[PDB]
Order: sequence, then structure tokens, then C-alpha cells
Amino acid sequence: GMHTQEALFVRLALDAWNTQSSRTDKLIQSLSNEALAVETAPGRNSGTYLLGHLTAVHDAMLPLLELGDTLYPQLAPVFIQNPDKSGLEKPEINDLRLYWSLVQERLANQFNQLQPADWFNKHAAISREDFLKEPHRNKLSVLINRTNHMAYHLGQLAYLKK
Amino acid sequence: GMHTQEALFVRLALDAWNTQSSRTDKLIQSLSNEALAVETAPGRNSGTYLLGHLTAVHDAMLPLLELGDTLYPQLAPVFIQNPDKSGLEKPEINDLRLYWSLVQERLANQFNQLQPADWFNKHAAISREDFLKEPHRNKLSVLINRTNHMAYHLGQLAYLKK
Ligand SMILES: [Cl-]
Ligand SMILES: [Cl-]
Ligand SMILES: [Cl-]
Ligand SMILES: [Cl-]
Repeated sequence: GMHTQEALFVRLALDAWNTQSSRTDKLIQSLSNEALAVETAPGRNSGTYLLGHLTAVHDAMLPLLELGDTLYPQLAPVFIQNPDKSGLEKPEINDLRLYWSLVQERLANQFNQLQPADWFNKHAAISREDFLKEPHRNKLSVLINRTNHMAYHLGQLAYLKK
Repeated sequence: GMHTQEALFVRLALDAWNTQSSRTDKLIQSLSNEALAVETAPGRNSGTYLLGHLTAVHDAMLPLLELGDTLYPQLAPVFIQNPDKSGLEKPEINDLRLYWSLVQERLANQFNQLQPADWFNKHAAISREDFLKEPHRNKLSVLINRTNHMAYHLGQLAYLKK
């Protein structure tokens, strides 16, 4: 019944995250460093930047979902707070590939241990008071939102496959 | 309790559809016909093609979700079954803009009348027998999937804004 239904909608949301994650991971693995460094389209973000961006955004989900601290806080100034052509030094690409992999794996670990119910609790960026009015502003809503963020950028990364 | 929880996860899924739909619609409205006709990136699909593609894919959700027949079946051969540079004649762009708008509005109408429970029934492309094993293969799973499909293509349409 109701406990089972809650488990089914967590499955749906997690299956979409996992599908986008698989596609993103496989795409990144398929590209050489030289191919990743190219702009996704003229004047637009490089694959390297999008990799770092996705990594930083996913890492930030850890504290937002009360699943632990970020692993790599120094990525956020480079890949969230500043644009690609900022002139700020980036990590080497193979280090970014590893950070991506370790953030994704930590999230998978943590997600796989959460009970369906925990997903319906508030995320860290909303007050208890505001969550009462809008209980849809929960941890699952973050998962859903970031899954679409990833899909959006995956459409751009797709243009690096020549 | 459980009826309320079911309503909250429909809200979450529909809010994501509506957010992507808003962003897509506003982007399309912001582009001139000449700007939409340009390739999203060198050698890649035009905005026109992606508009027709999104329209056809969304129209196909009507029968899949048992919400009525497709409005514009002739779009599917042009924008789903064949690629952009097929040489097949396309509708005029302003006709495509209208088809997009009418499909989106029909879907909104229909979605706004469905009860949360109806979203947890099977979609038209799975058997009752197979749905018993995998009840997550429901109407909501289609909504979620097509929301990420739209986000993916929205990332590409974004590159038409010069
Ligand atoms: Cl995808
Ligand atoms: Cl490339
Ligand atoms: Cl978006
Ligand atoms: Cl353009």
C-alpha cells in the first residue's frame, strides 16, 4: 500500500538519475582529453568545464540532502561561481574525471542506503516553518531537479562526439 | 497521509514538466524564425527540427497516457522517424509554433484533470501482465522521462540565443 507506493516513486526518481548518470558517465569516458577540452559549440562551454560543473553541482547535493560534507569544495569557485573563460586555473582533466567518479559513487552509496521515507523530509536549504507550507520542497525534489540539470548539460556534451 | 503523499509526488513531477515547458516555450518565443532555423551547433539539428521533434514527442504522450489521440500525426514521420537533413518537407515555422502551443495546452488541460491516482496506472505500451512485475512502469514514469528528454534538447536550443 502506502509504504510500497512511496518506495515506487523513489524508484522512479532514482532510476531517472541513474539513467542520466550512466549516459553522462559513458559519454565522458568515451571522449579523449583533447576531445573533452573543445567547446561544445562556438563560444560555448568546453566539455572540461561542464564536467567540472556537473561534478561540483552533484558534490553540493551531499550537504543539501544531509548526506555529508562536500568532497571537493575547491571545485565550486572554478566551475559554479565563475564561467569557463574566467582565466582561473582548472585541475588536470584526469583529476576531474576522478572527482566526477568519486562524487557519483558517494552519492550512489548514500542514496542506496536512504529509505524511501527519508526522501520526503525537507532538504537543508528550507526552514521547517516553510516546509510546512510547501512539503513538496523535499529531498526528492532536489534529485528530480538535478536530474534535469544533468540532462540539459548532457545535450550539450553530446556535441563533442565527432 | 497516503492519498496526500501520492498528490505531493504528482506535484513534484508535474512542477518539473511545467518548469522545463516554460523554459522551452519562452526560449522558442524569444527566437525569430531566421534564428530558429539555424543549426544549434555545426552539423547538428536546427531549432526548427527540435521544435517539431519536441512537439511530435509530446503529442505522442496523449495516446500513451490514455488521454486521447495525437493531434498532428503527420509530424512524426518528419520529426521523429527521419533526421533533420532528410529532405522531407517541413511545415512553415509559424505553423510549427502553433502546433507546439496547442499540444502543450492540450497536455496541460488533460494533466490538470487527472487525479494523482491515475498517474500510478500503467501506460498504454506495457501489458497488464508486465506491469505487475514492474509497477513503476506507469504514467508518471513517462512524464518524468519526457521531462528529461525536453531538458536535454533545451540545452541544445540554448545555443541558438546569440
Ligand atoms: Cl538522456
Ligand atoms: Cl570534441
Ligand atoms: Cl532547464
Ligand atoms: Cl540562432
